[PDB]
Amino acid sequence: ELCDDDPPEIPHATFKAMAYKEGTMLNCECKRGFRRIKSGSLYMLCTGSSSHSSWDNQCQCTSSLPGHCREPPPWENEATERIYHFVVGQMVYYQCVQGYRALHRGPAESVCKMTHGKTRWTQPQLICTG
Amino acid sequence: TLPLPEVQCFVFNVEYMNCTWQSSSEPQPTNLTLHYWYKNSDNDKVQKCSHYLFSEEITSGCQLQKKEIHLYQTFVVQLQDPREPRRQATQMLKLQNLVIPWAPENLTLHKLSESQLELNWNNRFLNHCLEHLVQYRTDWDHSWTEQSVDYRHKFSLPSVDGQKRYTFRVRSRFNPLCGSAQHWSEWSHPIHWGS
Amino acid sequence: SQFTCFYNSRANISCVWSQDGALQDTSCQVHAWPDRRRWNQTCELLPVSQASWACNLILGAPDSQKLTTVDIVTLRVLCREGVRWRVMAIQDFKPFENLRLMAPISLQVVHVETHRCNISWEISQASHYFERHLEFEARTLSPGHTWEEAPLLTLKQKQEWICLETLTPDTQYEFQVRVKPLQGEFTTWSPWSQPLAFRTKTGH
Amino acid sequence: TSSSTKKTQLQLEHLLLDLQMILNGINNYKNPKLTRMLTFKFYMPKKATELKHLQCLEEELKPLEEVLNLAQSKNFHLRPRDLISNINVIVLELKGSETTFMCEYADETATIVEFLNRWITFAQSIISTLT
Ligand SMILES: *[C@@H]1O[C@H](CO[C@@H]2O[C@@H](C)[C@@H](O)[C@@H](O)[C@@H]2O)[C@@H](O[C@@H]2O[C@H](CO)[C@@H](O[C@@H]3O[C@H](CO)[C@@H](O)[C@H](O)[C@@H]3O)[C@H](O)[C@H]2NC(C)=O)[C@H](O)[C@H]1NC(C)=O
Ligand SMILES: *[C@@H]1O[C@H](CO)[C@@H](O[C@@H]2O[C@H](CO)[C@@H](O[C@@H]3O[C@H](CO)[C@@H](O)[C@H](O)[C@@H]3O)[C@H](O)[C@H]2NC(C)=O)[C@H](O)[C@H]1NC(C)=O
Ligand SMILES: *[C@@H]1O[C@H](CO)[C@@H](O[C@@H]2O[C@H](CO)[C@@H](O)[C@H](O)[C@H]2NC(C)=O)[C@H](O)[C@H]1NC(C)=O
Ligand SMILES: *[C@@H]1O[C@H](CO[C@@H]2O[C@@H](C)[C@@H](O)[C@@H](O)[C@@H]2O)[C@@H](O)[C@H](O)[C@H]1NC(C)=O
Ligand SMILES: *[C@@H]1O[C@H](CO)[C@@H](O)[C@H](O)[C@H]1NC(C)=O
Ligand SMILES: *[C@@H]1O[C@H](CO)[C@@H](O)[C@H](O)[C@H]1NC(C)=O
Repeated sequence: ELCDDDPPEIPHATFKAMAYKEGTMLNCECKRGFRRIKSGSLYMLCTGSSSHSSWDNQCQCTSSLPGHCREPPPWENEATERIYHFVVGQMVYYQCVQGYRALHRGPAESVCKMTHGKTRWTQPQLICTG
Repeated sequence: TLPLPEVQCFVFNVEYMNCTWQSSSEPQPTNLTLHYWYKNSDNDKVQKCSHYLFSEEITSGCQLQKKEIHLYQTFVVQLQDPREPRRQATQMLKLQNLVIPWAPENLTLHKLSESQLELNWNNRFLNHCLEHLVQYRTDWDHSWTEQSVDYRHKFSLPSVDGQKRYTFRVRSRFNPLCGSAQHWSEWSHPIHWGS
Repeated sequence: SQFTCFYNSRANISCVWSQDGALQDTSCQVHAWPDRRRWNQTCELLPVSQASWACNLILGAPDSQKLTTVDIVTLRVLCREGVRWRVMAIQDFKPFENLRLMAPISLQVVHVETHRCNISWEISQASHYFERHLEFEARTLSPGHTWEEAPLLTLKQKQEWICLETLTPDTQYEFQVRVKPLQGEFTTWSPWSQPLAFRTKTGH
Repeated sequence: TSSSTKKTQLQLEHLLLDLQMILNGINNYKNPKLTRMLTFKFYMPKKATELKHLQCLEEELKPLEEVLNLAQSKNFHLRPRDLISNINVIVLELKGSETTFMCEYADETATIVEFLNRWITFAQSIISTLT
């Protein structure tokens, strides 16, 4: 239960997930000039085998609901981008950025599907133009 | 894309190093130049080759001495085209994985019983660092019998057919204690346990 | 008295205690208390000889590595005095200095001829820490003789097979093997394997 | 002199076997998660030439364990707690009984593989001097 790669890059668009299936991982990346604490966590894990999905660890930097987990609160010094590791069955939602007209024809989301032994992300049917 | 020859380095029994490339795979014979330094360390200064190996009047390699060798520090080399700088290929080498030792020496057999004999041999310098492969066969075998051997440089043969004639040989390799080298030494001069 | 313990290089320490004459209802125990682990282990001593008691301290899965070259376990022999524990003997046990592995296992004939036999085995519960620093010793039971007159065959390397030469055609033999790691100042040979029964082949 | 030298030689060798077993454990075809494990950033010593430098490894053992938990599959079945608690106690004897050294870390981070290769190289360099 883990996707090999991550969602496709669609030119002039980013993706979020509104919810995170249990088992999803978030790295503890910091802003430049910072580093995750000595003897800290590498990632935060989304567990909810008690029915009340939590995040198992919590990131730290220093100087150099029912079913899914929510978006985790911003920690001290983060990187601009969060790097997630998504499990199979995860849904991800695309939209153009502030300055672009979206061209829709079919689903604007990507799913992580299992085939026989392999993982894949479905292509969102969306084009961004200025 | 305009590729430069892959550089190869081998450290010979930690006595010296040959680095080579085959240059002829490029229109216009070219005296390519080699520089090196050791990463994230003391003396992270760049070094010219100072000792060039040639092949048909065109540089082909570079021989570095023991003084210039520091296993256990990441060795960085770079091939540089003299006419066009913007084309250079650098590599990070782990010198401790590129040691070849010399072949085992002074192969000797001795009985510890009528039916049991033991084989000993020497290696030039490294010792605690080497592992070995012993291979033996008789007049009757269609192939060798091998067996790998740790830092002891002994091999037991608990049951010998005194009637057959035995051919013994050994090679050594810098692994896995002081390095993770993957290439073996040449084979030793073989020895025999006669009719 | 005397108090001997060995470690199988994995999760099993076995003990033998001999006393010069206890009284009726003598309830004893060995207590293992390691000097840098979070756990303690005990076991009930059980009589074996007229004056020998024996015990196994079991530290986890058969193949789990539960101790290290740097661990020191304080082994203690304790017996009930009314309500309170009276210490009989106490020992600073260096587990990798008191090694005795399990017998080798899965002895099998790879190939039989008329004058030859290639037998092979597997080592049961060895630490991965040993790498190839093992040593084997074997012995053959041939018709005319007993085990204790049979030559000890020496494998001064980790060779998990032996090729016996100069055997008599169509004869029944029996085969045994044991191990010792090189490490450990008080390290002993394993007990012997189950003897493998086999028979050579007739000639023409 | 010789005994303590051999005692140290041995402890390092044992450490070496732990690190190399993990490496071979995760750096191979039949670990489907390896590509994702390379996205984790590990921290390196600025320099690492004597036993006191192990403080740098000891500090990164907690992350290391988290990474091992992910490898846990029906291939290497490589139970972490047992393995990390072992590596730990070995390290603590080697870096020794002064416990005064604050670690210096390098600017650039490293993938778990560059990490385990670094500390293996560390042990091998020391071992090679010890006889
Ligand atoms: C933990 O180890 C003990 C004892 O093993 C001994 O010490 C270890 C440190 C190793 O060096 C071993 O190689 C060494 O043998 C095991 O207990 C033993 O179990 C066997 C089989 O159950 C007993 O064999 C019996 O022996 C009697 C008399 O010989 C026979 O009549 C029986 O048929 C039977 O085969 C053996 O006596 C016993 N040892 C003692 C003295 O208690 C134990 O099983 C092992 N446990 C685990 C889970 O690893
Ligand atoms: C007695 O029987 C044993 C068990 O079959 C024989 O040992 C086997 O020997 C072969 C031939 O060398 C080994 O194969 C080799 O494996 C390595 C890979 O690790 C490879 O590098 C070699 O090229 C070769 O393929 C085989 O592994 C080995 N079996 C085991 C488990 O030890 C032995 O040779 C027989 N003795 C005699 C005298 O024939
Ligand atoms: C290392 O480099 C040296 C220098 O090129 C090699 O020595 C040459 O070997 C070849 C083949 O025997 C001959 O052309 C010459 O006798 C040597 N060249 C001279 C005299 O400089 C050597 O083969 C390389 N490898 C080793 C194993 O040392
Ligand atoms: C391990 O043992 C420590 C001391 O235990 C005491 O002395 C031993 C010899 C026995 O008599 C035992 O019954 C006594 O309690 C404990 O203090 C320590 O907490 C124990 N460790 C754990 C966590 O089990
Ligand atoms: C390479 O260098 C050597 C001596 O420095 C010289 O003899 C040889 O002709 C050179 N080849 C060139 C520049 O093509
Ligand atoms: C070769 O080995 C033997 C046997 O151990 C040794 O006694 C002898 O001195 C050695 N001879 C040489 C030439 O080194």
